[PDB]
Amino acid sequence: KNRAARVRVSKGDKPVTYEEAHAPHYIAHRKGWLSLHTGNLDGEDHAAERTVEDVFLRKFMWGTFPGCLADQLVLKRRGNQLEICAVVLRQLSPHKYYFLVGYSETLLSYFYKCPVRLHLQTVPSKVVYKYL
Amino acid sequence: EEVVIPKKKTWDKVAVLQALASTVNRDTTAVPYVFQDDPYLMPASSLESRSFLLAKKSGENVAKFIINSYPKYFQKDIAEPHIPCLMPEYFEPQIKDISEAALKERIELRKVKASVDMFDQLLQAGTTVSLETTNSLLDLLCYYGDQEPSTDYH
Amino acid sequence: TKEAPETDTSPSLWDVEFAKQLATVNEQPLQNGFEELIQWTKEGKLWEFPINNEAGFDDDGSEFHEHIFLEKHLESFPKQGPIRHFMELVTCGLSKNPYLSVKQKVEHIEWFRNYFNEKKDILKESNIQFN
Amino acid sequence: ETYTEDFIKKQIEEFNIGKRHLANMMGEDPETFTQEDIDRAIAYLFPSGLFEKRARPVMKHPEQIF
Amino acid sequence: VDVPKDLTKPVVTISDEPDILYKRLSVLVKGHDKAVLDSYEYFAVLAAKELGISIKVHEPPRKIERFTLLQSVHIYKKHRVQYEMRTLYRCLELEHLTGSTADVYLEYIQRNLPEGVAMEVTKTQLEQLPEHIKEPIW
Amino acid sequence: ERPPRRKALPPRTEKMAVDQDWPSVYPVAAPFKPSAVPLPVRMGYPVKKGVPMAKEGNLELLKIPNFLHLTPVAIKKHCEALKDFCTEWPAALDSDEKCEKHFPIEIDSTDYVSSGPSVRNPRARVVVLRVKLSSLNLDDHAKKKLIKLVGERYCKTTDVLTIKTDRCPLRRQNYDYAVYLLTVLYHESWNTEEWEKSK
Amino acid sequence: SLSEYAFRMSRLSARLFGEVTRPTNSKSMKVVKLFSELPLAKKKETYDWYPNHHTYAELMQTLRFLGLYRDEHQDFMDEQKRLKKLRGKEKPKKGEGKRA
Amino acid sequence: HYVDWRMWRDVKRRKMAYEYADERLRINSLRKNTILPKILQDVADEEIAALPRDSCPVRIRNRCVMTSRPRGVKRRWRLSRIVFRHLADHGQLSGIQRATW
Ligand SMILES: [Mg+2]
Ligand SMILES: [Mg+2]
Repeated sequence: KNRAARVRVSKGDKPVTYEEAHAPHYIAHRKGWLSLHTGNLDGEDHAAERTVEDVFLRKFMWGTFPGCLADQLVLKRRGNQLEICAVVLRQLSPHKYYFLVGYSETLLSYFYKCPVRLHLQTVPSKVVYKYL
Repeated sequence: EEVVIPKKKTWDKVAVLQALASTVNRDTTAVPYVFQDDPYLMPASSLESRSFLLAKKSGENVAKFIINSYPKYFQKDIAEPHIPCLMPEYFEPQIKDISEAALKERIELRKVKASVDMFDQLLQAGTTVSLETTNSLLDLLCYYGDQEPSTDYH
Repeated sequence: TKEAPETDTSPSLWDVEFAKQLATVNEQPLQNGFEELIQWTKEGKLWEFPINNEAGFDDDGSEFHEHIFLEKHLESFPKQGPIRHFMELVTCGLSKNPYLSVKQKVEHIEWFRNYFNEKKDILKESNIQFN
Repeated sequence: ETYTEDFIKKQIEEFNIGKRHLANMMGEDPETFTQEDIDRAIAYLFPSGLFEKRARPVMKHPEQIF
Repeated sequence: VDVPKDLTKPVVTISDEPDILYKRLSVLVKGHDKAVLDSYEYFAVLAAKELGISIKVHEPPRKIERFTLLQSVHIYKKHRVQYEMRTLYRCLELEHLTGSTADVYLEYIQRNLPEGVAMEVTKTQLEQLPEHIKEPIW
Repeated sequence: ERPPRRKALPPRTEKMAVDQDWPSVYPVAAPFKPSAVPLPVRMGYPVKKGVPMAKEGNLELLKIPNFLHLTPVAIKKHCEALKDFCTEWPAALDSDEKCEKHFPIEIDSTDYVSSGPSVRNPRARVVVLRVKLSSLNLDDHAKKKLIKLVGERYCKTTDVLTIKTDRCPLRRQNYDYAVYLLTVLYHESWNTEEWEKSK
Repeated sequence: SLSEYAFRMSRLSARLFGEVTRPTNSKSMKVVKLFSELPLAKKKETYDWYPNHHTYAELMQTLRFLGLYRDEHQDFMDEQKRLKKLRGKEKPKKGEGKRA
Repeated sequence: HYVDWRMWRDVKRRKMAYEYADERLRINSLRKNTILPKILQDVADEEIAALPRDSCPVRIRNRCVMTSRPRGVKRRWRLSRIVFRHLADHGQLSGIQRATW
């Protein structure tokens, strides 16, 4: 039996989001890619450095906003710009969100030497696609 | 037969962006652009407006404090063209010799206490300090009232 | 007004500080997205469009003839013989190299000038005259 | 999920109001904007390459969706 | 009611140097997603028409790169997972442009290049014979 | 907890008029914000007896590279502001044949737009120079000598000499080299050497 | 297998286009290939193959000690290491170990 | 802080090889031809053999940058087949999908 990135049926009480409810064979049929850059296009360079950056950014944001992220990040690259789109929860105070946005945007711009923006979308609770 | 080639048109690097910016007007339904465009994060009062920006500025200062405290972590330059503004800043004097030329650095760094102490040491050693260098020290001392300029943290 | 200002004279701390206050009166928060892009462009953070892949990189303002014609540097070497032939192959490769600066290509040639100078005794045993 | 009749009625009002914004965005007449123009506009504004068309962004009348 | 009375327009200065002449610009764009290339084409064609540029669009054939990997961490060689990367193309061919026009159009469309889409702009430049070649010196 | 939890304001799409200036809402490329886009757009493969997911917290809509900042109204307004930067193509050069007569040489260069921190691309340095040998003042001997010197760079069918240069780090250096090669080829072709009598 | 005219025209073209002019065998032509490209060790793919794991590890360790990064993994191994001290499975002193 | 001591040894080899690349290129050119005298080429043979062993480029190994796996690595991403699949199957690699045809 295949295992890769499959949430397995339980007793019908496990809430899954739309992203985690779709197995890998749907990545270009029902769900899209969580990162969009040019590295993996034909004749394009630096796929390796883009990949390492994505892995770091996903871990940095998970620990920088502990318990706030409601779903996976969407990493966007346009030219020199890096745009991080995060769906967060409405539990942490707004003051603390603004502090962390100013802190993460500055710290990441100096680390990867590019203009970095963080776009937060707040949800009251995790969006449940189905109960498995 | 002769063909007339048009004269070239030259503009600044930001001119095209400024032309596109003129076409749009302020969106009345939105709060100022500096704020996060989200119902939960949008400021809902005049006080929140000030505090939300102050929190964002505090975050930026904390990041800058870390960047300058640990330059090593932000010294890998992968940008082309190189971006000077996104590199760490070094505020400490790198010339440790006691000389007039080494003193000029501390005045450029605006180290009021270091410069005065070094100027005194230089004078005690008996080496010559140029009038221009002494005048530069007075400018630094007179402007700041013989007090250290504010810094991020000690 | 004054016919010629003291442009060569550097500004004093007071002049620098006063110029920073004149910036503050006009300082406002970014008003829209276009303004953010304009600020980054002026700061040098954002790329300048249309995209030029050599933006900010010039190979020390070297000319094409400096890269391609490197025989000027071979003058210290023998005009004829095996060393000349070998070096002609070295410079031919270097002339076809777009990844090296002119300074780096000269370093390669300079290293050979020293190596053969150290091995002159061996070269004389092989009936090769260097310098 | 059960969709009561009042909920459907609120969804219809939203479609009609949204339909007028979509015509305003695309610079067309709100009064002759058809469902085939809506689909063309949504395809341009929200380009999705997902092979399955049922996974692509849709803006249909609530009567055809629910 | 709160409308700016006057607007500062960006300064464009006509220089005293002759402008470059472009016989053709071939703006090839690569993307994993076809719908995104369709939207970009509609943008770039509409922009060209409003600026007076002559634009012809054609779709070069797509390229699919496939490679195979082992499915299990250890042994079970017969079982493989196969991955692919699809690169779709759209070639926007401008014609009879000038250096200034090309600069404006290219900046406008390149700034609006969507994430995950690359570009290769081949610029054919009309030139005149060098002065040295006009006649032989020997 | 002194007060109740902070309550999110209603979305500002409820304040938007149906005749607003939309380009003012999305002036530049930005991520899809469900609170700012006044469209009941749904996305997501529907569950059995279900409907595509709503836009709030919808990660699929966030993954799309939207064109909300490039509506037909915005594009026409944008281009009206950019007409001042354009110069007029010479009316004389109506056809390609007219271009070739007045401008025989064609220089091809390529620019590569990729996403990342570095703009550098080693393919951008290549310069291609094309010139038809009929546009050059070549006699019979010179034309024959040139075709022999260049080799496969010359195409008999089109009568075009293609000189590709990629030796130097920069495109400007490769352009100067291509022009230089054409110059020495022209003059060397005209020069007649004594050993040419052994043909 | 070339005429005198063909040979001398080929040598002129080689001089014009910057190619090897003297007669050179295939073995010695390697010198031209060696200096026309970067050595494999000098290519950015080679010497910058790995990410600087020191920078990442040290940065994220400092940010944890500063209170700005929560390392769930490091928290997990700090609780385990704490429960092993109460259980008596503590790391011994270096040099003064069980053996001697 | 590298994944293991093996990765750390490869990191040092890549560094030393980079430092000696020019010197090794120059000496090899002396050896890789029939023009120069064999006496000179013999001295060059000894000189390149006396350089530190870890400067030899053939000793570098393309290990997975995340897990240090020495085999099964895809050179374009520098990732092992197990780590690459983990990122691809979660939709975190731009444009990479499962192939069916
Ligand atoms: Mg199976
Ligand atoms: Mg090996």
